[PDB]
Parts: sequence; C-alpha cells; structure tokens
Amino acid sequence: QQLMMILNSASDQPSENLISYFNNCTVNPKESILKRVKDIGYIFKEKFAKAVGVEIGSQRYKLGVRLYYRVMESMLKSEEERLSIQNFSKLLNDNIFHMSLLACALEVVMATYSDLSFPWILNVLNLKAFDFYKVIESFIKAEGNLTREMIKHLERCKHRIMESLAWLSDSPLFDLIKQSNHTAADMYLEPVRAKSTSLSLFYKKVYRLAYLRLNTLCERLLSEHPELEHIIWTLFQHTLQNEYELMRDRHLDQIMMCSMYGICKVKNIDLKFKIIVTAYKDLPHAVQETFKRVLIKEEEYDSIIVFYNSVFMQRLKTNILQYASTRPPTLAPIPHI
Repeated sequence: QQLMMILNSASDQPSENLISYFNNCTVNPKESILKRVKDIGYIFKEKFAKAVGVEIGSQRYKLGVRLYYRVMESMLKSEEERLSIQNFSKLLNDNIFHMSLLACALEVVMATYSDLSFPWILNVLNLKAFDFYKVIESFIKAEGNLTREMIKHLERCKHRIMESLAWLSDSPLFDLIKQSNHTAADMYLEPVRAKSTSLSLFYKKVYRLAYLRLNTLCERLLSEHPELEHIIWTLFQHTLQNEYELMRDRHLDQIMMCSMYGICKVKNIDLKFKIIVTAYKDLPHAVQETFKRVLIKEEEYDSIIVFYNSVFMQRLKTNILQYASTRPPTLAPIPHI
C-alpha cells in the first residue's frame, strides 16, 4: 500500500538524480529511454484493451513507468560502485535491460490490480522469459517497499520461468547451454558472442529449487528408505545437466516425477506413479495438467507414464541401469543452503 501511494504522488518521468546518472554516461541514453517508454506505451495500450473491453490501460502503464523509474534509480545507485564508466553507460543503452525493468514494474502494477496473469506482459513486449528472469531478484532488492504478497508474486513469476518458460523452444537458454558476480546488470552486460554468468546462476538456482521439491516428495513417499532421496537427486541432477533436451517444452516437475519412479523401479521398490503423482497435487502451486498433459514428440501430448516409457526411458536406459549394477554412479552434491 505505501509504495502504491509513493507512485500515485510521484512523477511520470525520471527524477533529477536519475538524470544525474544519465549525465554520467558517455552516450547520454536519456533520449533512448524516453523513446522506449513511449513506443512501448503504444503497444501496451493496444494489447491491454485488446483483452479487456484507452483510460485504464493508459494509467496502468504510467504507474509502471513511475515504478520503472524509481527502481532504475535505486538500481543505478548500487551499480555506481560496481561497474566501470563504460559498463555503466552500456547498461543504460541496453534494450533488454530496460525492457525487463519496465516489464517487471508493469507486472507489479497489473498483479496489484488483479486471465491477464504472467506471462501476459512478456508476450505483450515480446520479451523472452529467460531474459526477464535476470531482473527479478535485483528488482525485489532495489524496491524496499514491495509488500509480502507482491514479493511472493515476483518469486512465483521467477519460479515459473525456472520450471518451464526458460525451457520453451527458441528460448535463448538452449543457445547458452550448447556453448558449454550475479546482479541483473551483470547478466544484461553479457555479450551475445560465445562462460555465461547468466547460465551459471540459473542452473544453480534451478538445482536448489528442483532438489527442494524432490526433498518434499521424498520425505513423504520415501521415508521407508531415506537412502533413495540422494540417489534420485543424482538421476534428476544428471538429467538436468547432460540430458537437457528432455526439458525442452516440458516441466521441471515432470523430470522430477520420472526420476523418483525410475529410481524406485530399478530398486525393485513398489511405488506406483499415481501414488506419488497424487502426492504432487499437494505441492503448493501444482496443477493436474502437469502429469495429465506431457509432451511426447511433434506436438503429441499424453500422460506422464506415456512420457516415462516412450521418451524418458528411451533416452536414459543406459544411465538408469547403472544405479542397480555393481558399479553405481557416484552421488551428486546437494545444493547449498
């Protein structure tokens, strides 16, 4: 609420201190920013009215712009001490950065006055999910006045990217994988020419997420053999690392479910899919469609079992059978607290 009243009384264009920073740039970007704001405003108002039968669409967008500008300033204030004069100015003239900061401010506004739910704004601004991921944490950390529910929303936005949206085809994440600290500005200053801080942070966070979800379902379902959780994590984590094609257009929680059934299957452990798959519904934001509609190949979808036997097993039979031999694979590290 407080932030929402700083914005209503605030201004639709940059503070003077924010312009101080524009005056610290070699290529004064301010011209480019104002143009970006207006051209985006045009596309935003269209797609806005296009879905809800302007007046509201214009006012949503201006609050975002006030939030966009407030956070940029705060963000630039940390980045003074971190970036060279050259990197500072490259940031302020970087399209994908500014697109992502504004898209994140706008999502805040949209979801406060809340389907139009995320990722609508990323389809509005044609902004790749993986690009947007780079801004979220630094955004939360640059706006001390986000409410709890709202932080929860950005984090939910963040987690859906980690679990699916970054794994969509044509998503740049796959281009970054093939070639194989951590502020939003660091990740946007990455070039598009051939190690990626962006990929390293994403995979690191994904592993902590993916494991914590594994841990929950393993304690409920594998308390009879607490020995299986670390083995299942090994299959899961090996799969995310070296068989990353399996995640393409699929869901992190789908790979988690196959791994637990797979490991229990080669351990001759009686734990059927539906026994765990019913337990997955009891995860916080879980959906039934996650195990009811699973991609096989060329746009053909089916249950998770059809995915298990017809795609998952076909691709991992060589790895999975090592876990029951006299020379099982070495166990993968647990992601750090």
